[PDB]
Amino acid sequence: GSEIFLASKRAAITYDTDPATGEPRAWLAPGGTGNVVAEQAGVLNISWIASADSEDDRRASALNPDGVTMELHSGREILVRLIRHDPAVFRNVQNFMTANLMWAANNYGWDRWTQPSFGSDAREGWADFGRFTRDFADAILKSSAQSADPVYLVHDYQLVGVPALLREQRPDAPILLFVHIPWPSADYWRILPKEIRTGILHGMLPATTIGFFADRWCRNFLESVADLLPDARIDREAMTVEWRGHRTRLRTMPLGYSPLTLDGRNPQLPEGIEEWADGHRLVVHSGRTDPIKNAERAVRAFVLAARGGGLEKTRMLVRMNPNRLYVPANADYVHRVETAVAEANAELGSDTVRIDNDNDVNHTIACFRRADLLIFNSTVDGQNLSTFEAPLVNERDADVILSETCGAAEVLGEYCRSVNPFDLVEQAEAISAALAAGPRQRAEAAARRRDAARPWTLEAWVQAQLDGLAADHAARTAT
Amino acid sequence: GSEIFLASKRAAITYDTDPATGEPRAWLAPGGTGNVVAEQAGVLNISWIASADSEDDRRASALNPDGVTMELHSGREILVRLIRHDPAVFRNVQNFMTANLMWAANNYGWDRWTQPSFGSDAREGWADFGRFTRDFADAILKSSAQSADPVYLVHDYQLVGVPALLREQRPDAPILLFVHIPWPSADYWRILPKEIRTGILHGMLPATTIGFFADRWCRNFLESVADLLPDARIDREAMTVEWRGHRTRLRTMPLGYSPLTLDGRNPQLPEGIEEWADGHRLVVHSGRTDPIKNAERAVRAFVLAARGGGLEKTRMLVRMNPNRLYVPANADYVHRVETAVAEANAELGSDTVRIDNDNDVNHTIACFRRADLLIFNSTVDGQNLSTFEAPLVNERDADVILSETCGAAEVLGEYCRSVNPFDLVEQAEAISAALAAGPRQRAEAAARRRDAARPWTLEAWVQAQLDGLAADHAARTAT
Repeated sequence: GSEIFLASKRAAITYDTDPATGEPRAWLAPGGTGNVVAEQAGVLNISWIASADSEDDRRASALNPDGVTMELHSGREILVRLIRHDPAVFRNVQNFMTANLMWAANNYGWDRWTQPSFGSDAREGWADFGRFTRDFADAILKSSAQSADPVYLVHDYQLVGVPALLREQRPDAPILLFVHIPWPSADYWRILPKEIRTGILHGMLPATTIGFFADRWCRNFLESVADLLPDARIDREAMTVEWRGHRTRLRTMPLGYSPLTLDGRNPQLPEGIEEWADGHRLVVHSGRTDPIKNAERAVRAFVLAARGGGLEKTRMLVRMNPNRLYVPANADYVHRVETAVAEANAELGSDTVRIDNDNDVNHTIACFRRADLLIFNSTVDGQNLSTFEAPLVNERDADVILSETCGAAEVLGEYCRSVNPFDLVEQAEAISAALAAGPRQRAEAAARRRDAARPWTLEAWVQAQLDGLAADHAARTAT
Repeated sequence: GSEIFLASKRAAITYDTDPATGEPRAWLAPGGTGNVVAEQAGVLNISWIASADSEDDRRASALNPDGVTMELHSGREILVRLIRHDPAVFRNVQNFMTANLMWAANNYGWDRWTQPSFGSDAREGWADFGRFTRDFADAILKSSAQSADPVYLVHDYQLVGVPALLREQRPDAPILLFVHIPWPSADYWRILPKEIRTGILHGMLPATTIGFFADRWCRNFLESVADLLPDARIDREAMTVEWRGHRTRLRTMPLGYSPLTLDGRNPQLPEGIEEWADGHRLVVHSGRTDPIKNAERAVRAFVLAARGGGLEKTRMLVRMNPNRLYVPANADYVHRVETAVAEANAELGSDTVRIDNDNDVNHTIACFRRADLLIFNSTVDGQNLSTFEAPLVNERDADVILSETCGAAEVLGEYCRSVNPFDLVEQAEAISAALAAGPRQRAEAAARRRDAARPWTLEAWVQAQLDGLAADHAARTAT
């Protein structure tokens, strides 16, 4: 029975009061990473360490400084420990991780010719990231102090520094790090200031295992190590690094969907959509308000298809989920999509293209169900879960257009229409071909697409992390 | 005695009239690539094929459709054949090679989030590039039709398509291709439309030898081949590709300077510069009007150094050589540098920083001589010859700040202050450290820097191309 210590940027807890008693209740959201790890066979117990990020989290951390045991179905439980960071330090780290800085680095946002220009803001942000990393590492070790053989699972890019700090005090422990975003080519990674570009690698490499959603991101990480650490040796075949007596294994562990979040339900469309869409084939683009989601280019590609004819009774819905609209890149992305939709309507006719904004999961699934064509054309994406979710719930045999730069394309690309997300002509040709295809062709393609998507569950991805780490840990011990 | 057939985008010929006779004269510029190849030992004869690009070139091509023998010193000669392309096709290809398209691809100009979006303009440009490539290939083969064992040397990015067309008709011939610009990481190269990104590789690979100024660019090329051509096998050690029965060798052949273009002379400063600079240490930044030259960030780094103190009697000259100012990226670069210089002067005091514009080589060398600190901080550069030229002519022991992303850094970086060109703080710290250094430290560093720079001549680089090709050709024949 492994004693598991999970760390992530957030443990999503719902705070409320009981409908009968009025008593405050605090309960873990179902489908959390910690929830799933707790159900696996070889797990004796589990703790979840994460940041306090709301006035309710701060209060729960201050009242239970060593963490709260929370119940789960089937009599299981998880000890949840939340960290109160220094508010200015935390706020500064949150800024550092947005498109203002590190989000642009891993997600390919800089032109090099005009951006970026690192100033003193970059140095202070890196200093705040070191303080934040120590906070986590202190908390994690403190939580596992009584444990003879703790197993460390570290999640999210914000925690890339933690493994070195863990390994410092726990030399023989299994430590997995999972990174949910892309890793950029070596020439791109090195845009970053020298202390950051080497400093993040030094934080990551002491892990037993480092996981990414795709092989490309593993390859790019390895190239960055070779380029920046003259001391290190990589092996592109075995997906390993040897550096300063640390051996590290790189693994690809794809993730598709949570069977819970779709489950069994039939939900309604957002207000006005069903009526607006009636009598028309519907192309749907869906994603958060982040420039990588690429809706601007999807609408321009739609207009180019339409100029070729055949789209007279076809409409397009751009579903956008508002997120971090305070980041100038994000507000600029909404502004640019708005401009394209306006220009599209003025050319092809009023109400051909509509934006619909919310963060309601139910509305998103209903839009995946209504769709006659689905477009997931991100400029880059660590994986993109929507590309597994939508075809799994759509019963219209909708084809899918998938960008070759999403981590999902490594698994689904052969079953979708794969495109270069920067090429409007190729994307327009793909939309027209998909709308011209027969009902039988689409039906047979959708069945194959679903069979390819179905195995990649949340529970399977967790099992892969534990299995992979156990094997890597045995290898690291024997070498 | 090899029969050499050189192809390049331009053979620089001077058209004028004789001061006594009034007779028209046309003569090859000294230091041309063709001039140097003609002086090498194992060369029986040479032809130079290139585009007509002036009303004078068109006239000379139409009058001598099979080319003109031009004399060179020591009784040698070169047959110069100029191609008249279709004017609209040529103009369209010239556009395609600028920052409007392919210059941005090899020189890292796109942010991915907002640019680029390839439309039908991109397809028509690729079609015009195919027509232009056939023109060259037709001309080259026609010129060498009577030659039993022709040796092909192909220069410049505009000619990357030619080798496949040559190899088609000349299976056993030695063919070298040299590319004078960077090759981008595989993820970046693939931004390009599928027909272009694979189509350029198919054009290049049939060469016997492919040369770049730096190892990094060879590595990046190889990664692009692996990523895009499933059929091909690369060997990162031997720097080879095997594809469809073609074996190709990749080589790094650095270039520093032409001893001719500096030679022996003492030239004057541009008007007003000597007087303005007197009584001040002078930091000089110099380069063409191209966003990769990075002057904006050099001026901002200068201001950041100055805020640290010690720069009270230090001034900065930004020498800019006007080039392709009609390309919006280039005019935008001048505009951005102007804005920085204006802001710098308003902060530190009137006339602290000055822009000086011209294309006079004599002025450039004099500015290299006057300099107390030299900055060559390009965002990327295929090599950057100025970083060899300036320290070789400077007699002030000026230190050099060199960007780690110039191809020159592979040869000179250990002898210069190497920086990340996106980091203003590191660059400011480098400028202050360089101005604070003692006269003895600077003197000893400049002597080592010159000794490292001196061997890399134009004639040596030519010899390396011929030697490398002869060895690769023997290897390709035996395999």
